[PDB]
Amino acid sequence: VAMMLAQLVSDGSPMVRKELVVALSHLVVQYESNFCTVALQFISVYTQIWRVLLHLAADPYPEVSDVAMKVLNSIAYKFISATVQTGFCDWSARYFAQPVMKIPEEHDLESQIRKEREWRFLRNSRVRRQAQQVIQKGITRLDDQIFLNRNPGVPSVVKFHPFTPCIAVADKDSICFWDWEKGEKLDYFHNGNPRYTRVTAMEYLNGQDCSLLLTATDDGAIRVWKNFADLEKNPEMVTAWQGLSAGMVVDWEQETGLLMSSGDVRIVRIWDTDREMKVQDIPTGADSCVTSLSCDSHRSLIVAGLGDGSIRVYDRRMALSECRVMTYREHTAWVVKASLQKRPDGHIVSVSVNGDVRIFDPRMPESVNVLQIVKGLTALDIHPQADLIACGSVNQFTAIYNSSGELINNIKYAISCLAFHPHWPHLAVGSNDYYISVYSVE
Amino acid sequence: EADLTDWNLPLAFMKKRHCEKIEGSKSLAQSWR
Repeated sequence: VAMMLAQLVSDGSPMVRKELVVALSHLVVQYESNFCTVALQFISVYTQIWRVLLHLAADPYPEVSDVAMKVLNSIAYKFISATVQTGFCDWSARYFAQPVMKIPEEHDLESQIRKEREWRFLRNSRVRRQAQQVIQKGITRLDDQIFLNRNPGVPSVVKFHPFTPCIAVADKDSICFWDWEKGEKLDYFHNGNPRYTRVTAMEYLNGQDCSLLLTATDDGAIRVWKNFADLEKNPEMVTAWQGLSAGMVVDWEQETGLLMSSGDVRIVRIWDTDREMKVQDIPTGADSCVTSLSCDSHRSLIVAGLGDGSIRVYDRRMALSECRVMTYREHTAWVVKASLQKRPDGHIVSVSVNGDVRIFDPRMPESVNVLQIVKGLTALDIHPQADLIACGSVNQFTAIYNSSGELINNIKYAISCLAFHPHWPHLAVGSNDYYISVYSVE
Repeated sequence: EADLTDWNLPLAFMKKRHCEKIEGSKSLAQSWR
């Protein structure tokens, strides 16, 4: 029976992990001698059980890690030196106390919940709608700098709040929230990851209502946070787990509601938040590691860039052998950036150290168009639903053009991060000098 | 309609398992015996 423990370590469910630690304790309480001997030697079922115990001790989720720390003392120092228990069953039994024969107020079509949800959706729809009018009245120009300020630490990554005039700037281990309309800070937080780790990416989740925050850690881990927006409330964690070995690269599909992850390996993995269990695992197929990855909403095309300069497009529906469907080999060096547009007609935009910004179509094996700004780029950005592309330069030069190459804006600042605003044309630029600024319409 | 698209989007992690503290049910001062 004991062989089953190691299999469930891959599940993201923190509660299942805590109960798995409890089961480890209940199994080891009867055969403590072997584990004590092995531990004293280290200072094959039992060896792998101890290994998964080590992994659970390294769990980013505080509760499972704490239970593992308490459990370990019962082996190394050996009388039952440690006691453990959890209240999953009682919390579940709490179900039958609540009313059963009444419709919840949340489903009434005149409660404040429905009104608030509808009003927030109206706000989001208005924000989305005004973008078309702003852009289609003649290309607006970003000559007006609205915000410019400094902060402690290099700004590693910057993200826009989808429906609020504020940005989140994150570094190896900490995050700061700054409203560029006010030009004033909103809040400060620490990710909690230690010195040996760094934040490889940042992302927003559930932007339509009650948005959450996500962080990817180069240790192969993912963390989620809430309550980071209110000034009067402290942020709280939502979920956390390590499931994988550019470091770590993560993409999210709210429309498809799926998380996808990869890194310096030949593997891509897919997770569903609701079931908390991995849904699919696709090998890269090629012999080179992945550098970047972006995919489509509700369609099977998965586009990835590899370290050998090749760009691969997979159809995730079919088997692994038939998974690969489309290959581009034009750049000679590794792929600096690659992205797939979710526009009605599929398009792909890639750039490498060669300096050739190439645009391809899924139905052709060759670049549709080629352009150049400078050999080697620090930041590249493409507007979601507009003919706008922004490129910075290491020479402190930055510009915004059309996809045809026509220049729209030229700026001189050392740019570390640069990004667009999805709906209302704005450009955020943070330099290697801790300085973050934003440019707005007119 | 954009409102319809927002209604269609899922709400990840927004279930009772993640949202509320996991603890036992409090006892009560029963004296009916």
